[PDB]
Amino acid sequence: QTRTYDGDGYKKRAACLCFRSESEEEVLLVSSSRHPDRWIVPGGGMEPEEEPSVAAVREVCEEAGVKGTLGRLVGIFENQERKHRTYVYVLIVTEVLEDWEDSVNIGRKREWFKIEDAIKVLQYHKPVQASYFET
Ligand SMILES: O=P(O)(O)O[C@@H]1[C@@H](OP(=O)(O)OP(=O)(O)O)[C@H](OP(=O)(O)O)[C@@H](OP(=O)(O)O)[C@H](O)[C@H]1OP(=O)(O)O
Ligand SMILES: [Cl-]
Ligand SMILES: [Cl-]
Ligand SMILES: [F-]
Ligand SMILES: [Mg+2]
Ligand SMILES: [Mg+2]
Ligand SMILES: [Mg+2]
Repeated sequence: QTRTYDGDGYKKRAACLCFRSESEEEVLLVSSSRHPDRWIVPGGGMEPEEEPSVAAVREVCEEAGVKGTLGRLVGIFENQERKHRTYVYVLIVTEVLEDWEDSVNIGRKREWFKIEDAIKVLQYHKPVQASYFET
């Protein structure tokens, strides 16, 4: 549970764009913990000495209950307002697990979205997460 930081003091995070298939047309979002009627891209803090790709896959399993085939690093995205820096990877989902950690613990929800709908629901409070899909 120990948070880690870059040398500028930004929190180190990792996340995946969890796609339903190699066509990358539908992505899995999860509910916000603060505001459960909102959607976010699953992700979270890198542990000490943890590789970003390992952190990304681990947080997706914890938060979204999925596993799959890790793909490319999309990019490294800074949130200046919230002082964090996130490595974002593609993950092609191959396993959808029931009763996952955040479902059991906080009633976290998950849902598939077409890319243009994911961008729409992320824009108001997670505009940097909406920018993950730009490329
Ligand atoms: O609970 P999570 O994992 O979904 O994500 C929370 C961040 O957790 P994050 O996803 O970065 O980490 P993890 O708990 O490892 O997933 C947390 O970050 P932190 O303050 O470091 O706890 C941040 O708190 P902030 O400090 O006010 O920015 C919250 O806003 C954010 O909540 P959300 O985006 O509404 O779901
Ligand atoms: Cl898809
Ligand atoms: Cl963000
Ligand atoms: F977490
Ligand atoms: Mg988490
Ligand atoms: Mg998180
Ligand atoms: Mg975490």
